[PDB]
Amino acid sequence: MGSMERASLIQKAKLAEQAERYEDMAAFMKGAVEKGEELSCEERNLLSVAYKNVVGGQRAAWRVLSSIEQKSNGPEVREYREKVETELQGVCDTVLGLLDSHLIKEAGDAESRVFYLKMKGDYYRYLAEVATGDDKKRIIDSARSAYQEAMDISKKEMPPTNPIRLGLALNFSVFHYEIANSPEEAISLAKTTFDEAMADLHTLSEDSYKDSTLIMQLLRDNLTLWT
Amino acid sequence: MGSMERASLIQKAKLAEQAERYEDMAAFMKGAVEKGEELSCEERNLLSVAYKNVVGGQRAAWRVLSSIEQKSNGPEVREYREKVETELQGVCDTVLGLLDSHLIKEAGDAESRVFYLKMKGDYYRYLAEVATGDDKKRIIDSARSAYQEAMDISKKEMPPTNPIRLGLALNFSVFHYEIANSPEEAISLAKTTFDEAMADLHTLSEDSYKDSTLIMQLLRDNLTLWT
Amino acid sequence: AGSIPGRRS
Amino acid sequence: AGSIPGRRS
Ligand SMILES: O=Cc1ccc([N+](=O)[O-])c(N2CCC[C@H](O)C2)c1
Ligand SMILES: O=Cc1ccc([N+](=O)[O-])c(N2CCC[C@H](O)C2)c1
Repeated sequence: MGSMERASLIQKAKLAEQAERYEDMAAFMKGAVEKGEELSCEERNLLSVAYKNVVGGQRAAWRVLSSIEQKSNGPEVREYREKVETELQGVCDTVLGLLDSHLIKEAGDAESRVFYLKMKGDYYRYLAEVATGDDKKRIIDSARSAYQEAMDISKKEMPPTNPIRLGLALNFSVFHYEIANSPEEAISLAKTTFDEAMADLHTLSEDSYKDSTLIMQLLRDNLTLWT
Repeated sequence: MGSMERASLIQKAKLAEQAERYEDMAAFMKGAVEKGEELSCEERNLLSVAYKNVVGGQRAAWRVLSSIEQKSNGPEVREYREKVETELQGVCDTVLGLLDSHLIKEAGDAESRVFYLKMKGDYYRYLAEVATGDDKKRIIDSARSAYQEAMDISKKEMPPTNPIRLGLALNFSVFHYEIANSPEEAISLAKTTFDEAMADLHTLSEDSYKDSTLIMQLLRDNLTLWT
Repeated sequence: AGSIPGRRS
Repeated sequence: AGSIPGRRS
């Protein structure tokens, strides 16, 4: 996307979102990142929406195919599951590569740094969902390390109701429950996150209250399913 | 897909449908067609489902972008609408090329020939939706000619409740209403098709009755919106 | 209006 | 269970 203006790539990413063309949206946002400038808050959201939709479709397909393959336990189901898996891994590697070259290293404010480290944890988590054996172990530790650095910054630098802090805690709790075989850690984190946010709601405007309570409900939903 | 067995391409198309990976499904079915053998009834359905989903997503995106572009009447919205339009045209040309090389010429039974000619009318109709001016005229006549040959065969060779005959009439009526500026022809065709099917329902098994009445309801739904 | 949906085998 | 949906800007 090297010949397109940065501002045009951003404009086209917004149009692609409206048209539900998420692969296009991700390509436009990759082009925008590769211009080398830092991303604004809105632009970071566009990058995340684009890739979350792309990898979300891949994960759903991988789960369908993995379930068929397990039931069957010709080569076609395994071969096709492997194809989808390789494509998913390629998208995760692309996102991780954008974060490593050079979004994280240039991110000095807490909001941007926490956002990118949460993304790094998420994309290693998606790699971990399809990994097997020893490579699973190092992938899992990479996810954990990214989430932990993000958590450490968020606790020092953001209020407990900040939506990025809340979403980070939500996703790290999912990591603990689904990836790390640590359901007690997942439950503890979701409970403490919810309780500390509830005690800070009194400080918020009506609009911020809505933003924070929406994510708090997701924490509550998980706690209900896990307990 | 030249190195993959025909039977494996068909198997992978079915898996891709279950995984909602319609671009993959279309590529597998294109590979199967290019093996050069005629397609069975089930295989024809797989080909149609794959491409209808691919072009359906493109048409929905084109409509979103065309509506934004008309509201605005920078170059970005037009440029992006043009990109989507060219991709849509490429998929339609691909399908039309499969039908011309050589599905239609080898299709001798009424069920296969009508099915492919209906597809030919549909894909020219999708080209007509985005065409402007004179090229619109020849595209419209190509759609009309394909639908008309299919209608002529279906009236000679199939009962009035046959689901392909019913779906052909439904789609040709949409062509008349939406493309050809002939709403009276659309209404007449839908009414006559519905009435002739209703008089033939008594001949059908319970399962065939369900198949036919489902499409008859679509004819009725259009008539309600058009009158 | 509505054509054959044709999205599901 | 459920992570941040994050599908809509
Ligand atoms: O399988 C067929 C299929 C799949 C998805 C879509 N879509 O709207 O995304 C559609 N539309 C688009 C054009 C309008 C039409 O009435 C139906 C059809
Ligand atoms: O934007 C995010 C997005 C988009 C589509 C899907 N999908 O299921 O297709 C998903 N899933 C897939 C994995 C399971 C997860 O709980 C959510 C997320």
